[PDB]
Amino acid sequence: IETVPVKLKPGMDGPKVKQWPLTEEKIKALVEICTEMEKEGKISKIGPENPYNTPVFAIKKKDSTKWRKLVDFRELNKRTQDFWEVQLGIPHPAGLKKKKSVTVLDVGDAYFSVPLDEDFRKYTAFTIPSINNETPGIRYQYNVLPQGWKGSPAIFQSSMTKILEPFKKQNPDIVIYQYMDDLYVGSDLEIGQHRTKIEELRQHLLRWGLEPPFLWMGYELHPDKWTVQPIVLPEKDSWTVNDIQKLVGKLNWASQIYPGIKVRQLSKLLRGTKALTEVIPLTEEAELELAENREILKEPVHGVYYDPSKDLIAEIQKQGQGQWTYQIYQEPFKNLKTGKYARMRGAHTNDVKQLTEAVQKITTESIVIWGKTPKFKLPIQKETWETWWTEYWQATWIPEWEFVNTPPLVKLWYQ
Amino acid sequence: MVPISPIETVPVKLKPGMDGPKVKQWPLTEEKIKALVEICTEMEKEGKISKIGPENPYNTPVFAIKKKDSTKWRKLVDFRELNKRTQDFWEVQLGIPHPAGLKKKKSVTVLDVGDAYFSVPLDEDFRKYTAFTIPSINNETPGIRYQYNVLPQGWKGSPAIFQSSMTKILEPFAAQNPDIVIYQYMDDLYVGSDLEIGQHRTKIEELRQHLLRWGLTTPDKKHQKEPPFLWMGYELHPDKWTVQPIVLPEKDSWTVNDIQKLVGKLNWASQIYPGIKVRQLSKLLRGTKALTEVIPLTEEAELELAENREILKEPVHGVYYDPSKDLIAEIQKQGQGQWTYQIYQEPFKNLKTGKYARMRGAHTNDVKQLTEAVQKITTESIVIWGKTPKFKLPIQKETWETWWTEYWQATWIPEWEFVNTPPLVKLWYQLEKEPIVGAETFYVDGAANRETKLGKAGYVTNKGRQKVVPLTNTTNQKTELQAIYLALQDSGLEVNIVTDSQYALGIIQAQPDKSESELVNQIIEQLIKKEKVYLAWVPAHKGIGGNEQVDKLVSA
Ligand SMILES: Cc1cc(/C=C/C#N)cc(C)c1Nc1ccnc(Nc2ccc(C#N)cc2)n1
Ligand SMILES: [Mg+2]
Repeated sequence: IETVPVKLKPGMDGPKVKQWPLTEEKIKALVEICTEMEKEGKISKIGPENPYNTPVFAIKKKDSTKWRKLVDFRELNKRTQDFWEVQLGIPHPAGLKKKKSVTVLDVGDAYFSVPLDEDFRKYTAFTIPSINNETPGIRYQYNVLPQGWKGSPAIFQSSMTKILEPFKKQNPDIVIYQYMDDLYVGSDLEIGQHRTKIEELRQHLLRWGLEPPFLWMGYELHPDKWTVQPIVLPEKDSWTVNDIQKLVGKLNWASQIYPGIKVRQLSKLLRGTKALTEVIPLTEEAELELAENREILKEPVHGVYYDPSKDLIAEIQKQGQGQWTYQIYQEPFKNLKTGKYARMRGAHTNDVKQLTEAVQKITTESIVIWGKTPKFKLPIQKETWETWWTEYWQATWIPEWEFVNTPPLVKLWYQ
Repeated sequence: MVPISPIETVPVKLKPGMDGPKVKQWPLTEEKIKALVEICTEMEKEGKISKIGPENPYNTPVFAIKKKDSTKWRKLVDFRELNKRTQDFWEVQLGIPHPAGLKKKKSVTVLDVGDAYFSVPLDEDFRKYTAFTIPSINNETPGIRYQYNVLPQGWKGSPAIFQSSMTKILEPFAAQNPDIVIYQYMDDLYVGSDLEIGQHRTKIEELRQHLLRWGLTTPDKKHQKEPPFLWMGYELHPDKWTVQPIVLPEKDSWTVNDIQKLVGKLNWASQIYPGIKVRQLSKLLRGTKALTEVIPLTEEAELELAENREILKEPVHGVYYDPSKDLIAEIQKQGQGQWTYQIYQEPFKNLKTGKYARMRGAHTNDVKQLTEAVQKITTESIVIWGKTPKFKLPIQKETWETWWTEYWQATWIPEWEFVNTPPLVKLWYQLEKEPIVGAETFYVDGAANRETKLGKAGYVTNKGRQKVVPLTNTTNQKTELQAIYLALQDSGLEVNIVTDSQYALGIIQAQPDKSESELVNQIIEQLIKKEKVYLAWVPAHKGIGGNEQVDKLVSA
């Protein structure tokens, strides 16, 4: 009912980001959404004395018939003061990643109930463009906490803890974590009981609401069963020269991650100048070294620790046939998580859709495990990514990314 | 009198921590002063400026400029200092419509709104910053001091505030009359419709009535300007559009600056004249920016110019957009990294044309370039029409499938069809995924001394074939490519090559079909002649047989 004062970081102006081209259907959708939001008092038209801008577009979330407005506040979030007036932080719950079921709820509509500090509103300016710029873009700013802004969950937090005080003491074994517009709710119940408690939770916020357009949805994760990818070596009865070269290459790479890896005896099987397809019998110094390397590879990497003050970096490789591998790390060769996907849905002829779904799944895992999003190194040309990713985006947050233009040799080793 | 709605003012601020201008007034001739006093008396009578006392400490210089070939003087207030200190505004013409996205209109009327152009009120709190002084005759009295009450021409905020004010006025008229379009440009309103001219002229009268609600009067004697409109370098007609006439000069000698003017005109022309090329003419501006230097024209640039003259021989027009029909985009390869395209809805009636040039890069191939051209056309089409066109591309469906399935990056192009118009984009080589049985295996290596720049490149094979070549003025990276080249040159149609060069592998895995490096180009030419090539990488200095042997041979 009263506004929390909000400022930008010192020596920092508001965002001035250029609105990217939107399709006709997204424009029409945003015109409808914003006409209603303006009637409901959530946004107001602004004049030319406001020079700021943040891009906007629209998405259709997973399994839906209704457009959702998505504001790309990445720049405003970088420029907004850090929030530890009341809380130095919400220390991330390490139990969330261990629950058998986690449901993700879009609770962003609750934020529209808190007014935004009148002096900060100007910095939330955005524009609905028109096709071919034939009419002036429609300019608005927020009067209430916007979805996607990092200040919104911070300012609403006191509210949110009060709404879920009942549900929490009634269900003390449920982990509830909030990230931006999402609520993550983890239980160890059977999925039918889980679905019930989720709907129980929905009722608390419908009741407090007295309508939220996307609260009824549920994105179900099972982090319980999230798989990793240790380094594994082939088990073969016949080794060609080429097989042993690939093995020595892979072990040389692994020795940067695992100190005690040796290739000397395996290398000695090469020595001659042999045909690549010739079969080489393994000597015993070689078989022993190989067995020793196998056992080293069953242990964890030494000195791997998560530092909350450092960025998480995510790298992705296209493996072919709808398969993608990825690694999350902060220091090179100190992977915090590795993984592999293949079930990229509805995209068997579209690489970029598959990559976009991978980015979203990796970001979701990152949020569950550490409570923040990684910076992506994407195997794609910037112009191709920037043209298409918004067509396949279904998440209400957006991570940061850069582009890999030189092919990594190490793709072979994660295959 | 009839009450008129006031136009709400836009609140305006100086940039943080800045004060208003305090600029000294230049002395003026007795003649100019008398002209400025009369000019300002009229302006004051109309309410555009007001006299102020000596309280106000701000000042902006005023000038009197003679209209060429007349006794009439003109008043110029130089707002350069106030503009540096005034806040930034939202500029709404951060994008002009492209004619190819416009819709055909039966009628377009122009209405003069100059009398609102100079009648939008200035924020009362900001007016003091606009103070200026007419100097007194002989400097024997205080100068006459005025400030602005309305948007001053030449002030940084006037175009944005005028446009936003006119837009707000027009918004309900446009909303309740969706069978017309309205466009504001300088001090004119352009109203188009498909209505029978009777209904059309009714709407125009209704628009004039609507404007009177704010006391904005429009001249009766209908506007001078009629279709065709000269606008932003185009000609707009009711049912077609073109660029304003492009005439390429004849010259015996071309300076840097003429070449820049020529390329600018060609670029402008390329949006409707198909096939325009500028590569060879742009190559002559490489590096140099000595704007009066004369440059000889290569035979290449002479040929490009000749081709362009033929393209520009007779006028070409575009049609307007029909939203009821699909958009089609067709692309052709032109050579030397140059691509050209046409966008149309009916065959032989282009909406617009254009071109795309290869990005500066060490290595490239046609498929990557076609892909980038497609993304650029896609984005331009979203801007202009709000949708992606269907593509007609000179690449077989099997070629694309092979490319995207095996390329190390994610890549995608939207819905498209093969069009069989040479030259076709093809894959010139594809490396094997597995070693080749029965093919000779070449273990290659090179090394160079960084001090002497002397090196060696060579290979050894499983058949005992061997070669080492001594090299001068070379580097480790060049000798590693040279070794791969020697193995390609000396092998049969199928070959296994083993290298430890991460550098060479990075290049070959990028699949270039053309390079700035002539050594890479020679490797590509050898790859094209093979039937099967398997390229295998091993780590250096690990006692890998064959690799260690030729490492010793070449690093000696
Ligand atoms: C951008 C624009 C510039 C001018 C004019 C600027 C001038 N100076 C005039 C108008 C009316 C417009 N706005 C639109 C919007 C949609 N379709 C059209 N079609 C259209 C416009 C002009 C002609 C002409 N004849 C024909 C069709 N114009
Ligand atoms: Mg070597």
